[PDB]
Amino acid sequence: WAQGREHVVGVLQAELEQCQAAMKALENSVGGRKKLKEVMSFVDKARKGE
Amino acid sequence: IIVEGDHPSGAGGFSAALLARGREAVFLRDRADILSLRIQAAKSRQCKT
Repeated sequence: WAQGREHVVGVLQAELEQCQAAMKALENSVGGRKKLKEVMSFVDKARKGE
Repeated sequence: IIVEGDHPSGAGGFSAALLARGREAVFLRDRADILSLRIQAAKSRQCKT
């Protein structure tokens, strides 16, 4: 169990760092953070019934 | 910069409607500059004669 804990922390945190790097790259790619926030509002809208 | 889109949805972080509004804004800008320029020309000395 301890072995699994120590291995899980590293595997999970590596996956997180990949995620954050990809997010910031997405912002810089699309333009302003707020523009990607607007498209995020539209996608959240399509995700609800609105 | 290039976009290669016939109807661009999101480029540089801007929505499809935002792009249309930006083009409309540029048209209005250019027409405003031309209009002011022609006003200054109509008030110019060269148009008095």
